[PDB]
Amino acid sequence: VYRLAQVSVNIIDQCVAQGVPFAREYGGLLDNRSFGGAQVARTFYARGQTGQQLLLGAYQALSRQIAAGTVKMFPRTEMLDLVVVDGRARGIITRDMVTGKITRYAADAVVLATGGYGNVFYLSTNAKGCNATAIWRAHRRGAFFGNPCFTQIHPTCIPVSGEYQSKLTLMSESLRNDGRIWVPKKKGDTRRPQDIPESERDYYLEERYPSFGNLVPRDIASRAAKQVCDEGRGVGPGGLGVYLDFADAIKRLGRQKIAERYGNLFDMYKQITGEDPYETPMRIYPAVHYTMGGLWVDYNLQSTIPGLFVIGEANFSDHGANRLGASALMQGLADGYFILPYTIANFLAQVKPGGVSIDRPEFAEAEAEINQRIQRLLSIRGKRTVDSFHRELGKLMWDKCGMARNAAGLREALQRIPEIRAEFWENVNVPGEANDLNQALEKAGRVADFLELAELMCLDALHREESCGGHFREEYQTPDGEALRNDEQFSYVAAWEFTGDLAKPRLHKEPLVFEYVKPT
Amino acid sequence: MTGVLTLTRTSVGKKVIMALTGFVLVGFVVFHMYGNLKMYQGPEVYNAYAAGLRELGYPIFGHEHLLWIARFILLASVFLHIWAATSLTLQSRRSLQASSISTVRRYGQHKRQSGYADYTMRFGGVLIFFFIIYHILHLTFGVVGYEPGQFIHPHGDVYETYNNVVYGFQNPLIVGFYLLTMVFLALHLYHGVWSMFQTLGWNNRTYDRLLRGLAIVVAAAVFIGNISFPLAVYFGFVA
Amino acid sequence: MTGVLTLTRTSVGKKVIMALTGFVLVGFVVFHMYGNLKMYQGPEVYNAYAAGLRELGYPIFGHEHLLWIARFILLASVFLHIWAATSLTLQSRRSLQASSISTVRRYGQHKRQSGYADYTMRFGGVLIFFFIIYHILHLTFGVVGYEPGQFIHPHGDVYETYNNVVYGFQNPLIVGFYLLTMVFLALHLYHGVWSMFQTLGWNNRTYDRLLRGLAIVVAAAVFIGNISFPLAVYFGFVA
Amino acid sequence: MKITLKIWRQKNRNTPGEFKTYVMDNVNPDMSFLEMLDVLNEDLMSRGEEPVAFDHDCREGICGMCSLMINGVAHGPKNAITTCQLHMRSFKDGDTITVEPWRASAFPILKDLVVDRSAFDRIIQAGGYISVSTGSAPDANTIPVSKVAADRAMDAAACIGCGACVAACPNGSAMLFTAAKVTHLALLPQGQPERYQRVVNMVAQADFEGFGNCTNIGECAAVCPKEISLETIAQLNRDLVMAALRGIEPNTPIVPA
Amino acid sequence: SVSTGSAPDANTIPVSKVAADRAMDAAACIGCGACVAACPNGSAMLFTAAKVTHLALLPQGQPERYQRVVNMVAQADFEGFGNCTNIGECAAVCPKEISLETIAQLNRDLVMAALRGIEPNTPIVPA
Ligand SMILES: CCCCCCCCCCCCCCCCCC(=O)O[C@@H](COC(=O)CCCCCCCCCCCCCCC)COP(=O)(O)OCCN
Ligand SMILES: CCCCCCCCCCCCCCCCCC(=O)O[C@@H](COC(=O)CCCCCCCCCCCCCCC)COP(=O)(O)OCCN
Ligand code: HEM
Ligand code: HEM
Ligand code: HEM
Ligand SMILES: CCCCCCCCCCCCO[C@@H]1O[C@H](CO)[C@@H](O[C@H]2O[C@H](CO)[C@@H](O)[C@H](O)[C@H]2O)[C@H](O)[C@H]1O
Ligand code: SF4
Ligand code: SF4
Ligand code: F3S
Ligand code: F3S
Ligand code: FES
Repeated sequence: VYRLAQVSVNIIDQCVAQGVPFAREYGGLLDNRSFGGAQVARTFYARGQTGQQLLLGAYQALSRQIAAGTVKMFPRTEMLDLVVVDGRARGIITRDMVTGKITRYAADAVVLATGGYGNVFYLSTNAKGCNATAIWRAHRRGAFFGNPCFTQIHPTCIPVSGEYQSKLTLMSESLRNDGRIWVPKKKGDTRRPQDIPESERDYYLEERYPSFGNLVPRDIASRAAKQVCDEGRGVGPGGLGVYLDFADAIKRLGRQKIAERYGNLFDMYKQITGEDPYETPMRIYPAVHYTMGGLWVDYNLQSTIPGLFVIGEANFSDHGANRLGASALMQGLADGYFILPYTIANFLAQVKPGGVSIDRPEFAEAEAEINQRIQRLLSIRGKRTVDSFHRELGKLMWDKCGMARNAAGLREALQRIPEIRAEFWENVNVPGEANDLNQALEKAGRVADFLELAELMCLDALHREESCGGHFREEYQTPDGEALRNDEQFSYVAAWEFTGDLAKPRLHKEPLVFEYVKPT
Repeated sequence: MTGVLTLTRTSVGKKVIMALTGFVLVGFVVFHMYGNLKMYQGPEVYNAYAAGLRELGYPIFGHEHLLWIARFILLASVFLHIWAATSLTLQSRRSLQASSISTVRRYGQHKRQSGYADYTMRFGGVLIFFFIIYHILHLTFGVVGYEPGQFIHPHGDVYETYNNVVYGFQNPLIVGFYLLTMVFLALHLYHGVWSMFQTLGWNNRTYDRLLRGLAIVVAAAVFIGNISFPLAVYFGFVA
Repeated sequence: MTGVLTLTRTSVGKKVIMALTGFVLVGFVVFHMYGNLKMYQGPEVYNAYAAGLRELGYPIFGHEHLLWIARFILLASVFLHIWAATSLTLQSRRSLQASSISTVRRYGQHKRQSGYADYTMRFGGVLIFFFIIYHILHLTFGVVGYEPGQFIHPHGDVYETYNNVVYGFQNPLIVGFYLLTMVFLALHLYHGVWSMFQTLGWNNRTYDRLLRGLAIVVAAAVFIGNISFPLAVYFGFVA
Repeated sequence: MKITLKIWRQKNRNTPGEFKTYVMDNVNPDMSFLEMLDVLNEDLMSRGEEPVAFDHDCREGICGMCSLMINGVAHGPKNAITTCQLHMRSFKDGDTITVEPWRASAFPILKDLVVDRSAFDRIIQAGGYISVSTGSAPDANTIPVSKVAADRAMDAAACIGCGACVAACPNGSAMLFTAAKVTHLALLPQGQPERYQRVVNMVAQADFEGFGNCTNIGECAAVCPKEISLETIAQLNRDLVMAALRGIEPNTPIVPA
Repeated sequence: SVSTGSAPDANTIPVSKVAADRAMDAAACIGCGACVAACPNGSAMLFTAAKVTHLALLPQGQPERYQRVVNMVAQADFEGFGNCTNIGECAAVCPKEISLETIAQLNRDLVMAALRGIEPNTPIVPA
């Protein structure tokens, strides 16, 4: 954490030098803004697409290196396995997503920067293609999963219009600083939300939770929202949603200033939903946003497997049990720019370059495993689609291993996950051929990895008999609803080892000592 | 390292070359319409203008010297213009050969929103090339479109340009060809007067409407004059 | 967001507009004095100059075309000049009205040390406006200051400008009006020829003296010529 | 809603494609266009047919994966949005929607609606960057960038690389994309040292990749999801004229790997 | 428009000695208002020109100079000052000998801003 905070300044210097169009003041110097709940203005931003400009700067540097010949880019190519030779991660097995070709690449070092696994819950704010295939293959090859149950959610997300949708668009969570969360008191209300009188509006998070008034933490508010939607309200197209109303704010504050604060958000919401939030209440619903978990890495960003380095959201690293705002971009840029170039050099200087080619038996075994898996997936020809299984898995994980977790629910999920996995491997329909642009095959492989990863997620959530950050257990909570840590018995990082049995991974505790920031 | 000739290396440079040559050709077209506006003044005024074009700056310049300089500049401008237009047309054609439902269709549906300034520019440019060839052969040399004994060549310092104009637009086929070429030249100007400012980068949000209006004015004036000439000659207003 | 037309929004932009229009008007005044200097050559040369003003580049440009372009440019320049001058005069009057001992006095003992340019410029500008009106009515149109049977209007291409000038400066009231206007126009040039460079920012310590000397030279030449014309006509040197 | 879809179906680059007709009995107006394509894909899989392949990652109009020519307009009838941001409420019951990929020589078609857009990557590789290495950057506040210049550079930099400008351009030109990147880098002081080279190189790359020329038609700005103006193209034109005045010669083009 | 804490190192941007001397000549304006008083039009052109020239001659005032001059000039129009007839009495009575070259610099800046289409902002209303 100190290394990340120390190199953030170099991150900003590098981003400015690369031409990232950060916001500027009228005097020519950089402009800072404050996040939600932050007491300092330490955030540098583009207008509303800071991540886009940061990734564009990184992509321009990558394009410069590709033109220089130092970097070989392989877009539309998905790594399907990790080749570990003589105990070191000595290559990968990939599939071309256009021609279907299985290729073997050998290297002296392997870096996994494949992002988080927030799509194990089917409904999430992540991109459609986000998966955990690379990190799960590495975990099966010897890498340890550090706290796989650590998942962050976003409180304000545009809900889904039906079972077809799998992506919840992320709206800014400052929208709760100027809106009121409610649902109609009657379970079935055909009236327009603006026509519903104030006395007939169940203004929960205000009737309940009088403390933290109008600034309830995202976890408590979102757990209340999910409980309300699970009780059955029918407010959304499928009943999954809550009215974040802006009517009283528009009456109180100037509509011009409310526009100046939330114009882009209201325009995007009106585009997605077709409803103007200036007249009708907006609808929001929680969705899983981030995964602070991932492969355990040491101070050198190296996993349990020598030569395998995990950076970004794919490792556990610096976020603990809850990722602060603007820290995932900071962590990714720090790992890429100012940490991994040192630690990978440290690893490589102690080993001999070359010596491993793609004709080794390990590459052949990994390629045969990948080909057999692909052929089996294509040959099942079941009656169910891949997205059906992914939806079932995500619904079970969101109900049982979501924002509210308990021992009975986690045990039920641990019973159900193998059943869903068996039903997938016996009754899934993956049409098309392997040597073709088969998107259903990509989805099938990703869901096949997700079905195994979710069991480990539930096992880790069951093991951690405490509440910390995003991980919440109902048995361990303060009367106010906050997380209740057990620092005496659970002050460690849980790294899980693949033992060949999916239901019995081996737990390795990495003790946590705090010499500077004392736990409280 | 070759200097401004690097413009020939890029398609944007060819477009800049076309912008400059189109500046020259638009100036010539406007001045030509202004000069031909003297047919309504009378045969004496028109022939005086024709003679004074060759006797331009005579006390200091020799006969036809400035006119030959202008002709060479016009020929260079039009040759560079046609060369760059052909190169860019072939490049944009090659840019659509691979992905196209047919050799005459790009998409099964392509609703256009910003106009049709690629059909008009190219087709009208081919038409203007053919018309320039025919017009030089018609009014400058009188070797086409003329009955025998109707066309009088410049004899020393006397000019019968008015007689050539009057006896030129008698066959309605010539009048129709001139009118069609004037329609496509009006489209050419209406697009290119603004497009040549945009091609050199002399455009922004504030002056975009001003340049559009200037292009409209130039195209309308040139079209009106250049369709008034042959219609008036054929209908008997100029005789 | 309007472009150059944002000059009308500020008083400094209005003074920039006046600087440009005064550049145009100073050029016209110098050229007009130079043209009117030909009356000492004789009636033939003066009438030839008057006729050639209309035939400016006749073999290419139609009769009075360049003259009408110049007239339109002059009218636009003088209208913008008078509009900006009125706006800024009213602005300064408002700036002085609130804190003032009287409506005719600002201070008890205000001592000018950098000249009286405002008084001379504004009063001379009003006088020059009235004189331009009376001049166009006097020598261009002959509808004022002429006994019946002394003004010959330009008929065809023969001009009697010399006769009009000779019969124009016969009444001593007209001669005195012209002389007074020439004095105030001399003051106007003496200030404004430097003031337009200073208003556009084309001035510093090195060139301040040079621009002041240029303004002095321009004002002196224009004054000398424009008072030589009516005095010579009235006293009999031009007849 | 009942919706008829004439979707381009192409097996691969070599195989010629054709329009296939698919009738959707029930379409939610709130359902997105890509969500309707997904529902059609599930129906095809249930019926045993081959699902329609299309590019999509973010479904937010930011990444630029989605690339569909819907009813003749890139990214659908509504402007300033993407295919993922287009929802079926923009259409009417009984409508016929023609779904197409990008048609450009430099943008090969790989599947039904998927298109190979690596020519944009090679245009970026040909100088669409600032040649600053890691660790050499000075302090972030050393060079002052005016707020107006930063705003214009962010207007140009907000380009998702979708390629709809090439698709709607009658010449199949990458003028808007190249102009956006050139304007973004040229408007900042960090992009000055190599700007007049960069534009030339980038323009040359667009010529080498197989894009057309700019007739200044303006359909690119009409269909641009991020409302990138033609002022970017004017800025590129000014930069290229100035570089030609400096005798700037394009480098060797970026050859595909 | 620079805030506290965001300033870079003092020696980062080199300002030439002649530019610093001219900017100190313009910046040495005590705001007495004698320029308005001696100006026959009651104009604040010397004061506004001195501030505009001071900020325009330094690299730190470059990002917002062409706006600033317009705004400042507009404010002088809104506050009720006259126009500059280039009389020069203000420089004659100026305690700090602010030259008329400051007014020429302001005129150049305003012309260049008009060429850029710079629109004056809403005027500063008295509290
Ligand atoms: C900076 C370069 C300067 C120019 C250098 C090259 C040009 C000059 C040298 C080459 C030409 C030399 C020719 C010299 C004599 C020409 C004059 C002449 O012979 O006069 C006759 C007229 O001759 C011509 O008409 C000659 C051809 C002139 C017209 C050429 C048209 C050029 C069009 C250019 C623009 C093309 C389109 C582009 C713009 C839209 C008079 O009539 P006649 O005696 O022939 O009558 C015959 C009676 N039976
Ligand atoms: C770029 C724009 C081009 C100009 C376009 C508008 C101008 C043309 C259209 C409007 C004017 C109408 C033109 C028609 C021809 C008029 C001239 C004509 O026919 O000539 C007569 C000449 O008459 C005139 O006086 C012509 C008008 C010129 C006087 C106006 C002077 C204007 C001064 C402008 C500057 C103002 C002061 C500012 C600068 C200090 C002949 O006199 P007459 O023998 O028929 O006399 C009557 C019968 N005895
Ligand atoms: C004297 C007559 C002509 C004039 C005044 C003229 C004027 C113009 C102008 C001003 C442009 C815009 C250039 C730019 O945007 O940078 C243009 C474009 C064009 N002209 Fe011409 N032109 C003339 C004759 C021709 C001829 C003879 C041809 C070829 C046979 C032609 C073909 C074109 C083409 C193809 C374009 C645009 C091509 C593209 O942008 O891809 N024109 N013309
Ligand atoms: C013969 C035509 C005229 C010429 C050559 C002329 C010339 C000039 C010039 C060069 C300036 C300096 C502008 C500047 O400092 O930027 C000026 C200022 C002025 N002119 Fe004119 N002018 C003419 C007609 C008029 C008329 C008709 C009026 C009155 C309606 C007038 C009123 C003024 C005023 C009031 C100023 C100064 C206002 C100020 O500096 O704040 N002028 N003149
Ligand atoms: C005593 C000196 C002057 C003499 C002898 C003189 C003479 C003449 C004559 C004879 C004309 C008629 C020619 C014509 O209208 O085309 C004329 C017109 C004119 N004069 Fe003057 N003038 C003098 C001073 C001025 C001054 C100081 C101005 C500027 C304020 C001026 C502006 C004009 C204008 C605008 C016309 C009309 C031009 C036109 O109609 O084309 N004159 N002058
Ligand atoms: C009446 C005379 C005019 C008509 C006769 C002339 C017509 C000849 C032009 C037909 C096309 C050939 O034109 C030729 O186009 C090619 C590629 O398109 C250009 O080729 C060059 O520029 C293009 C980009 O524009 C790049 O591929 C590369 O930099 C280089 O090959 C040549 O510079 C041009 O000479
Ligand atoms: S310029 Fe616009 S249309 Fe072209 S790729 Fe970029 S965002 Fe897409
Ligand atoms: S007189 Fe001089 S010091 Fe006083 S306010 Fe005016 S410019 Fe400043
Ligand atoms: S539509 Fe085409 S002509 Fe240029 S401005 Fe866009 S690439
Ligand atoms: S003295 Fe007055 S007229 Fe202008 S130059 Fe100074 S404010
Ligand atoms: S899917 Fe990313 S822009 Fe549409």
